[PDB]
Amino acid sequence: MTPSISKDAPIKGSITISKKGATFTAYKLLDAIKSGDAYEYSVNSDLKDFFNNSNYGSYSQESIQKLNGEQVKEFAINLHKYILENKKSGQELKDGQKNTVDLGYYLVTETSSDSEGAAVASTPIIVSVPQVSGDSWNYDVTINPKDNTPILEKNIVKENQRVKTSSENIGDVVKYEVKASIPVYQKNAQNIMYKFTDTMSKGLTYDEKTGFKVTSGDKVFAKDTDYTVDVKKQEDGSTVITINFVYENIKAYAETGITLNYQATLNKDAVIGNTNNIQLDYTNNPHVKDSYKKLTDKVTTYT
Repeated sequence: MTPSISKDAPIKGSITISKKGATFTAYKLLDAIKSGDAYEYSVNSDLKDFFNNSNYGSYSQESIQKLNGEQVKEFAINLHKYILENKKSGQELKDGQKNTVDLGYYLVTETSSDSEGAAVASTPIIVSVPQVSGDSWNYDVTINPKDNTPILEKNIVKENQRVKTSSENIGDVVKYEVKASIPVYQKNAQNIMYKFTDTMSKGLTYDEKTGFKVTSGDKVFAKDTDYTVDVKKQEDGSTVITINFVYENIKAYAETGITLNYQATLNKDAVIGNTNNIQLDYTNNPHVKDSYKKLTDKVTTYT
């Protein structure tokens, strides 16, 4: 079942996607051709050899519009892979404006290295121009990024409360809690970075013996299998703690995120604040080199 094509029907359409700072690229997989009262589809010759190609899932032209939602993701993954591996080029889209394109079936991917805010890259979007809306054909299509947005918080734990400023005496123990999202990426992403860098000011002594307790829900992760801890007391008296994760091992736990529990003790150099800074560096776009974002937070303990 499919709406009729009109006499006033454009030979072109448009794609609009909004995501500040980002750039998406549209790859035309199939040309749409008006044939009688419907659109028929022919393989775009730049990409024709992705089809019936055992190296990429052996999809036939006919396979496409027969696919369900979960098979589409697999299909889109294989096609994105074909595009990257055969150095295919596409049409880069201007953000938040109509981009004139030919009628056809498109894969749209986030190709920019950077974007605004904290979101990681979108997963691929398959889109048809035009598309069926109700009992009509829409030629100016709008699509949404399929991404996610991590949050990060560092708090001081005291009196069974989460606070951002504490008041202690020298030698007292300051208890810290970091809560952070685990971002998710397309199924086939590799070499994901998920790395915390914590900086304590000189008036703070990282309690190495208590160390880090890394959890997600009921799960407790294991030092030197799931994450490493590297401690560098700096010349200026501050401490830089690097907690670096094997993303693959925490991926299953994205629903509940990561929680860091650790401690320090106010030492002689206490300031009459004593700051704990946390930074999370994470992969933005997993299919471009050196594409990372950073979240930060901080708390302060006074004397």
